[PDB]
Amino acid sequence: PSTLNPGTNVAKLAEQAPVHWVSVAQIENSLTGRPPMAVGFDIDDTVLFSSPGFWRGKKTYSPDSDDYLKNPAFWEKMNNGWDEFSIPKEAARQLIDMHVRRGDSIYFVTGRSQTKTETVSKTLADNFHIPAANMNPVIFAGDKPEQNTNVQWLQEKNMRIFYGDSDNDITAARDCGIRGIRILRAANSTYKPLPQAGAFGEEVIVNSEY
Amino acid sequence: STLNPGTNVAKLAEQAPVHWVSVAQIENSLTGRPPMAVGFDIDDTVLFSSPGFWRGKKTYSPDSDDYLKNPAFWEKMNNGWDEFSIPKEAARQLIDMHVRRGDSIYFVTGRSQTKTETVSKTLADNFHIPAANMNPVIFAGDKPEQNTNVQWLQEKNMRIFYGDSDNDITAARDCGIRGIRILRAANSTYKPLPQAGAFGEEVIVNSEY
Amino acid sequence: STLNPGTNVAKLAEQAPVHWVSVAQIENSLTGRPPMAVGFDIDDTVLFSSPGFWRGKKTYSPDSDDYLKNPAFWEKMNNGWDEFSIPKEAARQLIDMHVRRGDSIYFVTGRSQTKTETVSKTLADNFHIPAANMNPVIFAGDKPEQNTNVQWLQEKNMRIFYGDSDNDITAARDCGIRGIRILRAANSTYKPLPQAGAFGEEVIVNSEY
Amino acid sequence: TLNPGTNVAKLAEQAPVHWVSVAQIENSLTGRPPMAVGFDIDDTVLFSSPGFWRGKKTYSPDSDDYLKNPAFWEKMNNGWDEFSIPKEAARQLIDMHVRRGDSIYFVTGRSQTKTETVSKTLADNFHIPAANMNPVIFAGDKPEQNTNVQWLQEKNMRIFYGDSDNDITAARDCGIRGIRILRAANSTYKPLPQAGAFGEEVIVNSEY
Ligand SMILES: [Mg+2]
Ligand SMILES: [Mg+2]
Ligand SMILES: [Mg+2]
Ligand SMILES: [Mg+2]
Ligand code: NA
Repeated sequence: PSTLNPGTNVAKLAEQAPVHWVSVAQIENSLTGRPPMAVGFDIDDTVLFSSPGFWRGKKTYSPDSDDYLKNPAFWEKMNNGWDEFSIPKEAARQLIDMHVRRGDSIYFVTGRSQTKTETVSKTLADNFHIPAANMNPVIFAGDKPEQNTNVQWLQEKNMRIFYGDSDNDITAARDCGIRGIRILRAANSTYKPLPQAGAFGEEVIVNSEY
Repeated sequence: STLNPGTNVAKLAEQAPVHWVSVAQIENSLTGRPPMAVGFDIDDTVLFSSPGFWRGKKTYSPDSDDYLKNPAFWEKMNNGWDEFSIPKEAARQLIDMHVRRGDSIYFVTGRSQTKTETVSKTLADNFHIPAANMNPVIFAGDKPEQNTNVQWLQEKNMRIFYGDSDNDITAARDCGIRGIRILRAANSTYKPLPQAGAFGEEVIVNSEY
Repeated sequence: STLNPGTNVAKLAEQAPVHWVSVAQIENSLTGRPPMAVGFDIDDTVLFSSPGFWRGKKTYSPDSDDYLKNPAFWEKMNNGWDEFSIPKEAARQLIDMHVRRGDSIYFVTGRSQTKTETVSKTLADNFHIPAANMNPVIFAGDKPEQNTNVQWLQEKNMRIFYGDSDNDITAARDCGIRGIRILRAANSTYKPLPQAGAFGEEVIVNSEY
Repeated sequence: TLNPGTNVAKLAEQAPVHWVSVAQIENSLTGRPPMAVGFDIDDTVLFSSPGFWRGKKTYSPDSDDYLKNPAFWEKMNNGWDEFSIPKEAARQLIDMHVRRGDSIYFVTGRSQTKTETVSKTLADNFHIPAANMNPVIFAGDKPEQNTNVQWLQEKNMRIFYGDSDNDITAARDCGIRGIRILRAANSTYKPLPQAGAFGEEVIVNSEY
């Protein structure tokens, strides 16, 4: 950082982290023969780049802190319209189409707070063309301290796979003994620092940042 | 078969012949030079504005790019939708560096002009630009009452121009000034992504965010 | 191709779907397991022996690979030219780890068998392998006086096999054991480079040197 | 540390280095009359570590003292390069300069010996025509020799290719163009230098 011309070398250029990368095709192939099942998807930075709404929320309710995340007024705006500014991730499209082909039941489990009304389910169904037969209303698990709110829902809906970008998404899957697969969080996300994908030895989907 | 394409060390270390530069190297290259005029493209250069453009398309032209011609879209985009635009860190670093030098900052955009705009305000607030170095956003185009980006670069005598698109760089070369490329983010809705360095120009590292 | 091809952030971040592992991860996966038999291919796995093959080609077959079938080449290659072979650091780490475990180490090669060989001594000296864990190099082949690689893997009951070639990995698969891939250096003369991970196998990171 | 993981900012992170290709170098010389250019030898045009490795194992297993043993240089300069592997990056550069009609010079820091077959090895491996070939130049700090810098000025070289920092500073001191070649990761000459540490041009994929 304090070096004007750091230069580089071939050992560093070729250096690789010991991560288990997988592709959508590889995941689909690993599911050959398996009958329809319940699968879950994280929302923020997994299927939607929702930073635009979280950014406006921060500037609007807590310019110098994260208190906006605990403000009921922020969640009202976020879950009822701000996802109109959320950009769908290509990696998610491919996964959702793949699961739709298998006839799998799709669930969305988010750490967002639950509000009286929400249009998130609709935005997800419309943007990813999810048939009514595979779609399920979004589950707002919320976020409590010293506890992982995702676990209860993964267990009750008997989800066999869970896609997520955060550590708590992956550890939740591990707690339930199911297959947790990591999605890369975009570099321009406002939710930092970026998590260390593969920090639990889990499978990480290549090029899933967009 | 092609389920596992694998890879090899030659592919892992392969590099494209690009002239990469850092903000600190740019600064160092300007040491001793007096304050000057510098310009910045806006979209995908200093602001990740795809959210607004994405909503604009889904709202006015779901199956095409016609929304880019709809005056109703531009009224919304230049008057508030940038509150949903994410400022780029690379830009922040560049702007702070130019402010320290006392340079005069200009913003040139190909966005359509509207009677009113709050983009200038959003830019000055998000990047904490002093009024001394701030200048109202300039909207360029092919229209009769408006000058092209080239004409604006010459008129203000900009010595450096930052941008993510090929037209941003060629304009700079056509004026004989220094054109520096900014990387466009992979999740931008404006695709395909351009080839940074395709003109042998300098490209700022890790400038995608 | 083109003079100034440039690049984009999607391409810069693109990753192949490969299962990378580190030596530390391999050791951890062996925790608690009693001493066992493991095997290593030789060329481009534990030794960068291209210098000997390069000189062989230049001396006996400048225009082809006919030297690989010349008895005169193998006499020199297995009795001294490996003094010019450079040990790989990835291999040292793997061998040191298996030595700490007390495992028996076997070296399997597809090199033509000669009446005498100094390769075994070269390997033992270079990787400081204790007498109890060292075993004479095994020359595998088609000849009626020798067994294939698969046969040796089974006969010695090797649980793991390290190699840089596709046939090294398929050999491990056929025997139902754990085949682990080592990257072949880009300056090796044995080309083209194989596609590490083409069989979904584990590939050791930074194992090109 | 067992599972360090990674993130996309780290995967796309680039060092601020000025990379160039042989084609871009050729293009920048468009229209220039034939000139003199120079190449370092070890890890620049030849992967000579095999011989240095054997030398080390034979005279200084635990150190680099072999680099000052006369017995080592006699063998290194008269035959061990038969095990030295030509670099493809250098092959392209040399062909490119030969096509332009430029004069090729090879400057090395290896200790000078009575006889040497290195010149022969280079001319044959890279098929350099007599009209462009010149005997290897052994530069040094001894009173009977000239420094690399003096040789660059003497022969009026306009470009110097090398993998080491001193190769680049030598060119800088002469006011000529110094271009960096990447040293192979399996070279025995460690640690690897930081290519670009002088803001100089660095040739892509030049490790092999
Ligand atoms: Mg998330
Ligand atoms: Mg732009
Ligand atoms: Mg091999
Ligand atoms: Mg050198
Ligand atoms: Na989550």
